[PDB]
Amino acid sequence: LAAKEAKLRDLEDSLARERDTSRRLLAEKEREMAEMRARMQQQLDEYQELLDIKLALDMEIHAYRKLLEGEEER
Amino acid sequence: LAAKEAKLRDLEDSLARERDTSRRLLAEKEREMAEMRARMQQQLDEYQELLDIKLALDMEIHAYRKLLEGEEER
Repeated sequence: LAAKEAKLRDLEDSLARERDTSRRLLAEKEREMAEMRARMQQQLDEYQELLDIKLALDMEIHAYRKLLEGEEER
Repeated sequence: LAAKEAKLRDLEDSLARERDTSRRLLAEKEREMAEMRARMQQQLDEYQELLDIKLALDMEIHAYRKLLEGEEER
């Protein structure tokens, strides 16, 4: 037990340290991923909102076209 | 060294195992995050593409308005 009960101490220190480092790092990654997933959802919602505006404009242009067709028809 | 050179073996086994588990898990998280960042970029690009279409439609509607104003003006 000359260095055996001494090296076991240095093992448990660095095992505790690795555990701490990897769990804190993982914690950061999950926070960052959840922030990413939230931004992505908001972005899909804003796209859908723009698309609805776009499709309504397409319909207005159809209507103006029809009025113009009546005007110019020979 | 009765159990001291024996428990040091069980320490290095589980330290090697923790290292392996956390590094493979981290690897997955980074792959997943990079996939997320790629989708987010594509999504911002598609939004910008829709917005440009939208703004062109706004201009066409302005133009049709002007034509209609000339038609109806008293």
